[PDB]
Amino acid sequence: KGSVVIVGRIVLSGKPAIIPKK
Amino acid sequence: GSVVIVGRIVLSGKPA
Amino acid sequence: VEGEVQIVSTATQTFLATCINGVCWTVYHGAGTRTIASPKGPVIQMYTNVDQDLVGWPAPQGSRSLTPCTCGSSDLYLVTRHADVIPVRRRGDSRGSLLSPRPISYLKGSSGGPLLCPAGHAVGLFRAAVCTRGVAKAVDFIPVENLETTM
Amino acid sequence: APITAYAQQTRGLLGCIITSLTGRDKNQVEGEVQIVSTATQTFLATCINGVCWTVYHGAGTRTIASPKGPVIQMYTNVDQDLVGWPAPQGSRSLTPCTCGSSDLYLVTRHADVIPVRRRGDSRGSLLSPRPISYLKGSSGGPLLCPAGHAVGLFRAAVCTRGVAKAVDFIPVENLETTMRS
Ligand SMILES: *[C@@](=O)([C]([C][C][C])[N]C(=O)[C]([C][C]([C])[C])[N]C(=O)[C]([N]C(=O)O[C][C]([C])[C])[C]1[C][C][C][C][C]1)C(=O)[N][C]C(=O)[N][C](C([N])=O)C1=[C][C]=[C][C]=[C]1
Ligand SMILES: [Zn+2]
Ligand SMILES: [Zn+2]
Repeated sequence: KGSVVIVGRIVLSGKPAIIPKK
Repeated sequence: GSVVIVGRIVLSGKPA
Repeated sequence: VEGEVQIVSTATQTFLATCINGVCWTVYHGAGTRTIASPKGPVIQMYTNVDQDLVGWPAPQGSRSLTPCTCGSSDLYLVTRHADVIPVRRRGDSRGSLLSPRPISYLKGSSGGPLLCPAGHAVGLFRAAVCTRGVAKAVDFIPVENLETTM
Repeated sequence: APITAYAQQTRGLLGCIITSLTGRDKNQVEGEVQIVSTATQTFLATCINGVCWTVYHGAGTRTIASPKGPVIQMYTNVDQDLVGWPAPQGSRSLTPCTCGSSDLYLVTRHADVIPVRRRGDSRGSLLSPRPISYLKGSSGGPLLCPAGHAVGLFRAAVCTRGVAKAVDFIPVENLETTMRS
């Protein structure tokens, strides 16, 4: 069969952050 | 006078 | 990226606003009856509640709403205007004790911010710091219920 | 600090299909949980102690596409309904729950953390019921204790009239038993 593919991720280690302006 | 948004905070820290 | 907490300011001060249930809530003692700015002109508050020290405008752009708490936890976390997280033990309906008291300056400018539960869901809105001799040891807050009610 | 999560899609349908066949994935990895797919379904995989675990009912006995080509499962336990591959270089691992917490938090593929009240070593009730559709695609996802440690992996939903009120999970202990066997 075909391989299992990572199509995205979920990050739990992120901390509240001020969104940088761009 | 209005309240103005001067910045934002993303709680999960999503950089995206 | 969309933020749940808006760092806002009037001519007088600077504080925070938190989007919960599609409404951008903040403290009446910061906003008053002020209208919120938008690229299409000022937008009037959808809710004004002087008694609860609560006001609300429709959620702005570049924002995302927070989910109200449903696990009834007492281990709260306050997020400051500098993105600092402060553990707070819920001492009551609308009161909580910092697990580590901080100088009042540390909490200054965070009214309107959220008090998150262990799941990052909204428990309440930081109303005012309760301090002794310039050191904040506790905080006052607007339980999400009030918001859910005001809506 | 509170448990907060965010999701990022790393590849589309067509890129996924080519990668599935070639078995060679050159994309950079980040995160504790990986959104995973096969030609038939999409679910989650959680890295715990250097191993990328997921549900056997999802991964079957498939290899995982990595930069070096396909990677054979390290652990496979049809009974435990678990499969594990070496955690991808780049991922961050969760650690098993030490304190036996009663209040758990399920992280969905949408990066929402929903609280569940533990009602057994393998079950917990959603404090706030959600449609069964909301939970689709989250099998293999972690159930975290307040400290953010892995208590289990989402396996099945106790659905009724299309609404899920409880969830069945593979407690983090079955992992050790699976590695031991
Ligand atoms: C998971 O594997 C899912 C989570 C959906 C709830 N789990 C299951 O499908 C399991 C598999 C069996 C082998 C345990 N079944 C169930 O959870 C079923 N309940 C059940 O067996 O209950 C028993 C209890 C008493 C222990 C439910 C019953 C109601 C209907 C749904 C099954 C998972 O997420 N799989 C990936 C997936 O569903 N992908 C979908 C897809 N087509 O790729 C999908 C992804 C994203 C959005 C929609 C659909
Ligand atoms: Zn909660
Ligand atoms: Zn724990």
